[PDB]
Amino acid sequence: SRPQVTVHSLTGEATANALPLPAVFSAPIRPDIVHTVFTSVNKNKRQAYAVSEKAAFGNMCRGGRMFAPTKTWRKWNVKVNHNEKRYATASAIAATAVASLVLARGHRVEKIPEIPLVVSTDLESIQKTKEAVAALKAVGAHSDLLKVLKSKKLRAGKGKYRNRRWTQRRGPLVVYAEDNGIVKALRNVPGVETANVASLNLLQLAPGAHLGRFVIWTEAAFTKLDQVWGSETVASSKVGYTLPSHIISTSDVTRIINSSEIQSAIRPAGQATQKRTHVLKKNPLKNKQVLLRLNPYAKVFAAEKLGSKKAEKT
Amino acid sequence: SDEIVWQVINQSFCSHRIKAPNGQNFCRNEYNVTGLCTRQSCPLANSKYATVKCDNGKLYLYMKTPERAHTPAKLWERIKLSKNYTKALQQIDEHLLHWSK
Amino acid sequence: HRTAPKSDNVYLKLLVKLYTFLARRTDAPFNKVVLKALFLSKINRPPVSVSRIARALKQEGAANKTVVVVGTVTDDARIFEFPKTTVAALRFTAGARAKIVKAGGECITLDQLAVRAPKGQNTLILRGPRNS
RNA sequence: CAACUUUGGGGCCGUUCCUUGUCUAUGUUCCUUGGAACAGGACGUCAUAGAGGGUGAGAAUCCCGUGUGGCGAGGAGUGCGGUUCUUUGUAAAGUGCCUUCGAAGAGUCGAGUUGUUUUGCAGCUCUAAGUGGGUGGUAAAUUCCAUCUAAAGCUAAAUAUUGGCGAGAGACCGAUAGCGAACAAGUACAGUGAUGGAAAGAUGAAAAGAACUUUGAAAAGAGAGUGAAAAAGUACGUGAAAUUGUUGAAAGGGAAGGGCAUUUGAUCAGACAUGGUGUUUUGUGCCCUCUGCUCCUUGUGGGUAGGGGAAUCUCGCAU
RNA sequence: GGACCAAGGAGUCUAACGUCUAUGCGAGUGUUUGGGUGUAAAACCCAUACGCGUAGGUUGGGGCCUCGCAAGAGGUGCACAAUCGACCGAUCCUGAUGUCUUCGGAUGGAUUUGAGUAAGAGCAUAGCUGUUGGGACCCUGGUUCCUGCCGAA
RNA sequence: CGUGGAGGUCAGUGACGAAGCCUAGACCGUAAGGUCGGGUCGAACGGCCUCUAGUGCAGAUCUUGGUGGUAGUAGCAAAU
Ligand SMILES: [Zn+2]
Repeated sequence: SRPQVTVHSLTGEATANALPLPAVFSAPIRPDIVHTVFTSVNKNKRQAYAVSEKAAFGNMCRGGRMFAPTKTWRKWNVKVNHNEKRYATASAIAATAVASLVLARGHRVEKIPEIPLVVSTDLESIQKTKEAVAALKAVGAHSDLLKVLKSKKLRAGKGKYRNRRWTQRRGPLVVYAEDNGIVKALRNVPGVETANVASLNLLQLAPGAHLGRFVIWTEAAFTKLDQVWGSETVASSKVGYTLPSHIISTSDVTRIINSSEIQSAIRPAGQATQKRTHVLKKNPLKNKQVLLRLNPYAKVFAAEKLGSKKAEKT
Repeated sequence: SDEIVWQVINQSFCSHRIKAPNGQNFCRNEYNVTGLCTRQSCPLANSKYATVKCDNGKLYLYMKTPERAHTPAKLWERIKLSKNYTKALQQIDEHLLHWSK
Repeated sequence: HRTAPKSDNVYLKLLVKLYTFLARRTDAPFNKVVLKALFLSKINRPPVSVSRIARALKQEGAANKTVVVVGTVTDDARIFEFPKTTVAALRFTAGARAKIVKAGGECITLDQLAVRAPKGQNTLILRGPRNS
């Protein structure tokens, strides 16, 4: 919630200029909506499959037709409300700032200059792979890249021999305002994926519907994010779109609970675990101590021995 | 944001969290003092934090402030603990003065 | 019925935790009403038009009361004159939000409502008129 | 009549298109394991190349490629771009104004009937008009207005495509699945025919496929050997159950099974456990002292050097 | 109904209405026929249309306020319900001012009327489910994991 | 609880042995089941948060394959 972020050089140091937050990072983070949108968006790049039309006669039979011949007209793509999809992207963008989320997904960002990490626009003008990799070394995302590079494993499924042989983790995401050969330079290094600010792919944003991929920004892209999503000051550049509101202003509930004035208005609390009373029943008519927590007359009753009392001879 | 970050970590994927056969959860967070992944336990869900942790020989107290939520390279503060057991516990109580139990 | 929100909005569950701390630790029936209202479905949370809010502010002795809507405050252009008052709710349509702000009033969230009235001092709760 | 305005045809060389050909990065660096490093560790280089495949196991860097560009070759061709050669002969065309004219789909339209279709179509019979005809609204009604030119013809593109010729993919199936057919599958086979129609994938990295001796008609053996492995021998990856043989144990004598609980017999598991507390001896160091250097998150900080001392203290360590 | 054993083997998909729930927006809502874009069946942006919807009183009464130590009292009253209303449309009579000799409805009645007015709630997506139809669980017979809770005729 | 496949993650496991098989071996689960030892074996495979389904068998005189008894019996072109 700080106002501004120091841009960093390609050599990697606090450049004296700083940029205000684009207020997109103040968006509500709704992982339920990100999840529901992510399922339907992940269902988009799908090719259909089917069994043969006519190609005994039993589902139980060897070589017969199967039960439920899989037909093509089963639904493949899923229609999504456009504001809802934009809302999921906005929650993803706001989640990328936090970086407890980025560590919570699994990234090696423990030695990076700050969050959200912003580099100069000169990064865009790099057109060779080794220079851009050395630039990310100078940033400090080297450990994330080494994680991705070590993480190349072979797929456990049958889909290994369905052209999906290798698998590995995902790494940094570089956001540029404009290509100047950067997307060719980072194409060869694994785990890195670039994105114009106009697109900002949700699948690239929250992979596996887990919020907060490690995202690197260029300087012009970070300014351009205000153009892309708007603010209370800049309009939206999207037709009739608004960065959506919160239903609760303060993100911390325990701050509100422990503030001062709720703490004034509230009755005193219990022990925070219940003091067990009467864990076991001790019978009277024996155990004379629990007989004496009852009926204090019983002591002088036994003292006078009235149970054996001799009556008058009258 | 800490309770939002916590409910993301809890109800969705905490990458460090390991599920026991018992049902209990375990963060592989290197700064986590207890082994568990609970509300007090995740260093990711809490901005005031502390941890006894050893680098090659010497044991260091690691302090985490909300003041440095950004800049995670400069996040952890390091204190060299004494080899005197009593003195180092006293040092803990000093640096965690006015701090939670 | 529901003892919990069947929704999975995280912020909603945060407000449920806050108002369950209130409804345990307060003695006013207000926070109990707020907790029971937080569990309601979308059908059981009908929207409240701002026309109905102003018609409610036509009640006697209510002008210095605040109004609370567990639900959505929606706009209606059928009204012109809207008083300067304080409305707390879950959701605000931008038309109704501009009606409240443009009338000099105040658009409040329920966390700020709990901060202002922990015991529900001097309040009003309105429910949308359900038909189907 | 007044002006204007215009010229066509070749060539050639490029270009464009097709079909090709060729060139264009970086480790085979040390160690361990392994039959084999393409595995693991350490140190690297390339990248507009970390797609994919092969190479005795997960190969960016071994090879082919991949990526980026480059150089060709042979055609197609008017698409245009330059050059070059010619093209006129009262040649062809266009625009405005004036004058004089100003010709079009008949066995068709239509009508009846029959069948057919849900109004067309077909048959049979009849069969027109030329300010004509077709079609539709309209009415204050001896109506007005609208809108096209039938009975001659051609026409790219947007479209369909379970076939052909090719590509590229898959949240598809993984050998009873997927095509009937991963294999010498429309095969073997069956039917007189029309037709119907199977089963059947895996030695190994390399056949290195078992030299030689011997039994044995011959089939099969036994010695021997290859191989990392025949607990891989062309019956061959792995090798479940049903079922079979031998041996051992036990039980049974025309005995059926389980459940509980216990003995007996057989049998298995059963510390790499070996420490803590206090005291004491001596020695050592981030212990003490003096002299530094260095990183910022600049503090209740972090790293680090030199010499001296435990003679005294003190911490940790060792003893 | 059964010689045994292995593998295979039976409520799938789609369309149309319907409830519920979740989500976004909200009197609006719906990007993806299509165009632009692209790292290319993904994502991103969207012009014009179109679709569906929109276009008074009394009694209580959640609460809330005040007073009351409390108990309670008073006030304002959400949703919703009942009453008495009102009005619109209908209903059957009245049939005026006018009236082209058959036009006219003025006024006053009367009951019910109606998802009527008297200050909206919908649209879209997803999920689970109800009915119907496509071969539609498979071929009378069969119909594939556990536990907990509720549990008839 | 289990099964095939998919997204993310565990810089998860693996030729010093994955998966599979056997296990008069141990353990945890009320159970569905899961974990380990040992043996065999040779190249891939798992846990977690989600998605998706051709997702769970004892029967259907189910389909296909394999193997019994009948039985050394019937019987000798029952196929040669
Ligand atoms: Zn955790």
